[PDB]
Amino acid sequence: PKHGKRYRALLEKVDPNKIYTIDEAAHLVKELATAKFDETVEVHAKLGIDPRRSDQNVRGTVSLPHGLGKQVRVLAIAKGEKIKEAEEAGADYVGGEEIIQKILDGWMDFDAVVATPDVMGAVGSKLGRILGPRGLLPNPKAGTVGFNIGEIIREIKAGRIEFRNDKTGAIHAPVGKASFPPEKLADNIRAFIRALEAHKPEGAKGTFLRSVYVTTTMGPSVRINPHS
Amino acid sequence: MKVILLEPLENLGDVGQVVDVKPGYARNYLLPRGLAVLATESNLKALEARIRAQAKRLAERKAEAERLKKILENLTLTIPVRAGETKIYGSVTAKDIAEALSRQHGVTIDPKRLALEKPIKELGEYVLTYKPHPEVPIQLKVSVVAQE
Amino acid sequence: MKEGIHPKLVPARIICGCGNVIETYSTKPEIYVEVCSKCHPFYTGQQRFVDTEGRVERFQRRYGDSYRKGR
RNA sequence: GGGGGCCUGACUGCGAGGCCUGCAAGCCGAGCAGGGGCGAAAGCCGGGCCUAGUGAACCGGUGGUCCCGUGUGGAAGGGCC
RNA sequence: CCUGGUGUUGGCUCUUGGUCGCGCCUGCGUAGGAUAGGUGGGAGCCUGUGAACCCCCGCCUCCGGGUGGGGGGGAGGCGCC
RNA sequence: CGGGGGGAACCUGGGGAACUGAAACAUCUCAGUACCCAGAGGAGAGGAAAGAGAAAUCGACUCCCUGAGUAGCGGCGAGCG
RNA sequence: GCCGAGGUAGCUCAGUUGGUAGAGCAUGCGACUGAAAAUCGCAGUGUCGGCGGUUCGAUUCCGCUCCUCGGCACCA
Repeated sequence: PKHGKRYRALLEKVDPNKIYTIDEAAHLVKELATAKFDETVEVHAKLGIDPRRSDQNVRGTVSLPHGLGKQVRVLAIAKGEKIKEAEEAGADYVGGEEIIQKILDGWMDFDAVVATPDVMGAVGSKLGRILGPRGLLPNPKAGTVGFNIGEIIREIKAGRIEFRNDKTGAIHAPVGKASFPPEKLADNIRAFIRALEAHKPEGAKGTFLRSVYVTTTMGPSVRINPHS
Repeated sequence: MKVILLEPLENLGDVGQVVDVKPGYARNYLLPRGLAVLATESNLKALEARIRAQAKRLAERKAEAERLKKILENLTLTIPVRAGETKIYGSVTAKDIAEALSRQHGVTIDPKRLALEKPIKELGEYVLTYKPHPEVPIQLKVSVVAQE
Repeated sequence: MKEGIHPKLVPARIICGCGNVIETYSTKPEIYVEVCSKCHPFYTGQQRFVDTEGRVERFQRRYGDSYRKGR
């Protein structure tokens, strides 16, 4: 009973028997793993739903009210001052129907698409074709369409994350920084607690937030109790 | 079904138990017999009757044991042997101890429980280990010498 | 009288019905049973001292005969 | 009656008063108020060109209500739409 | 009358199925060094093999190969790129 | 030492019915009625509250009037009450 | 109305990553068939009952919908 991971020391730190609580989690994670740089600790969990009927395929976003400037690239598709507002705020990819055109040709360097209502027809119908069957098309009920382009990418770089559940039923997201202030990490674990509880479709019946854990990139695995 | 055991331990393993033998099962199957009874403040009492009983009996054993333990570990036991400056002609049998101490000095102890691999005939004396009760072993100064 | 109980009396009566529900799930029941019935217990024994029996009925039975098990 | 533009009154609360009528039926309705909709507007629109496309009462369901609850705060249940 | 459950209707043992908990192994359409099961976090990882060179063995099949151990030892390999 | 066998109507408990009504007739009504029975009497019946009741209130049982034919029971039908 | 069930080419059966489809039998052409059937070779040959949908992609995965068959409680 021994495995292949010098992780051995750190795992020794671990000890799966008590799914404990948030702040504890911030601290133990923080101590747990600063490999070659500082851990990109994160949170992962699963929900008692069932995507075979998208009536619960959840996603949205809780703005971890803490600094950033990375993750899931985004294209701000609009016109003039919206391009201003958006790129400004903090947009990886920025433009209008010419950037969309680039997409038609062969460019979707943007995982997510945030288009304002001044190019929504062009985005959704030009790129309806291109971005529809994947999920990279701005949708007026999918955190992807809004005149608030600057506010939007603003968040994208000041402190963004967002949600989305993968196949079988789980969600993946960053709820704090490794070495980051523990209490803080708690603040974010919660940010997620809330936003999630929110997104949580009404097609539930029992244990919804089934397993909620603070775990790290390449590091430890600690189940947690985001109730307290 | 508070089944009280007379001769049971899930076999004739007697008193010392009470288990559940489901309805009739228990009834006429496991206790009609001559192997047990059932609850009753009466039977429970029974358990108390001899639990107490034995608690006092054993307690006692302990006690009388103690009186002898003390008297004997206290006193010395000298015996009139006959012979040369080593082993007497026909040994010191710890039973020799037994009756000699018994009625020439006062208290008796059965031969058996003592500490005598081979009778000892060296003479002189040794204080040895003879356990009058198995948690309480009585040691004592046994001297025999040629009154030749 | 040849089968009340012995460890008291359980020997009789009753009129019994029947229909077909749907009450608090859909509509009214359905009733058409002006019927009549029996309804009873059972018998057994043990020994005073080589020689005995019992007779008796069911429950009141069982713990009862136990009572005489006390004596 | 043939075509085209916009639009839903194929409205609620209501209807004075008349048609046949023993019953309950069924039938016609100016105008009043909120509220729209067609016209610029004199106004017309509470279904269709009309007479047949039909069923009391019960029991029970469902979308409101937020009236009653058997002590009382509830609730099952319950009354009305 | 036949007919599950259940009550008196107790013992010993052979046994096979579902379900939840934990553990293991598992995913080969084509491009893909290559049998990519998902979706995360993510350029770093490791030295009880001093090495991916070779050795057998245990295991799962759709050629290869994936995986888990024992051994042979003299700073390399692999992930990133 | 007692019972038993009686006794017109009366009483308690056991068991327990069609007509007829519902202008049919099956829940229902006639009814817990007629009838078979056991049993106490001179009367049996019931008889100090796990009662009634919502005001911090009554207080065994029985019977007469009243309480309502209301509260209500129900092919919410005949009716019952 | 409930649940188990059948529905694709002329006849009738097939797949749980779905992600690539028919097959046995008739129909067309060609050898063996000196006749024939039978045989073999080939071809032709299709929405997997309807629609969207989870779905890069699933017709077998998600929900509702036709006509159907088997067994249950509906109108009192």
